Amino acid sequence: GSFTQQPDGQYLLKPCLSHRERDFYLHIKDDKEWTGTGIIPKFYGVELHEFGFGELEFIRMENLMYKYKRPFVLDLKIGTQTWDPETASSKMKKRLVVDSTSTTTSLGVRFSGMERNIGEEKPILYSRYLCTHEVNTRDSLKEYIKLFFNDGKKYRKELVPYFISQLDKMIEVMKKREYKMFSSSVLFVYDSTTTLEDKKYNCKMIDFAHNWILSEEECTVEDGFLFGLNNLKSILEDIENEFKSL
Ligand SMILES: O=P(O)(O)O[C@H]1[C@H](OP(=O)(O)O)[C@@H](OP(=O)(O)O)[C@H](OP(=O)(O)O)[C@@H](OP(=O)(O)O)[C@H]1OP(=O)(O)O
Ligand SMILES: Nc1ncnc2c1ncn2[C@@H]1O[C@H](COP(=O)(O)OP(=O)(O)OP(=O)(O)O)[C@@H](O)[C@H]1O
Ligand SMILES: [Mg+2]
Ligand SMILES: [Mg+2]
Repeated sequence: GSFTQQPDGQYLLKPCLSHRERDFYLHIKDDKEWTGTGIIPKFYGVELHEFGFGELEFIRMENLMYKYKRPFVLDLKIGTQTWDPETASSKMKKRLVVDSTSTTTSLGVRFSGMERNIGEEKPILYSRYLCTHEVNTRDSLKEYIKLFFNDGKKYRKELVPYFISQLDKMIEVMKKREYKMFSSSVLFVYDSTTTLEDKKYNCKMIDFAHNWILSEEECTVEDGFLFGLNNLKSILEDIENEFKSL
């Protein structure tokens, strides 16, 4: 909500509305395990740009859908809760209900919006709010992720291994227990006009406004992040299995 949410320019220049996202990117900046692994957007740096009477800090990162012709986008919110120690009390009844009535508390992952461009664009939009009704079980989440891989003509089964490979790299780094992340997402994207060789597909962790750096501060509550990644990987592996019957 801090910028118009739509992706054929090179960058995203995201405003720093608090310290957390910028501190996270700065903290992982020299760690090849975060920056050489391709699991978060390429981070260009924190920059000041004129704003108001002075300057506002922004994060400059890559636009993951740069030059995508027919973008497919799926945002999956990770964790067994989406509130954190700083969440405003006026938001908490809703946060608790949405967490318990989606797949968040059970799986540590939930559907959080999709866009499919099947030739008749403007594209088909799938509301993030579907998580508490249409996409409120493991089975239905699996179905909606399959729909992500449906380009309007066929299931892009050949892309699924990439996505699992990305989740593995995420799992490997998130076993280290150095950060807790709340309301962060794994963003799946591809251009349906892509071939495997074009590499116009991507799977990245995003949205670090509620990240806690455990070597610098206390965060007692659990995020269930690794649990969610493992469940999501399990769903993708089931999908690989299911796509062989095609
Ligand atoms: O009031 P909250 O419970 O935090 O609800 C918000 C919020 O919507 P409203 O401002 O309309 O209530 C968001 O926008 P901001 O206020 O943070 O700008 C939005 O974030 P996005 O605009 O980035 O989508 C978001 O949705 P989400 O974080 O799920 O994408 C959503 O939370 P809910 O989706 O749970 O209503
Ligand atoms: N690097 C990126 N490349 C392409 N799309 C992105 C990128 N980062 C985010 N997006 C898209 O923009 C949406 C919003 O991004 P994000 O949630 O990071 O920011 P925000 O909603 O403005 O602020 P907050 O961090 O407070 O939620 C995402 O759901 C995703 O669809
Ligand atoms: Mg937001
Ligand atoms: Mg957010």
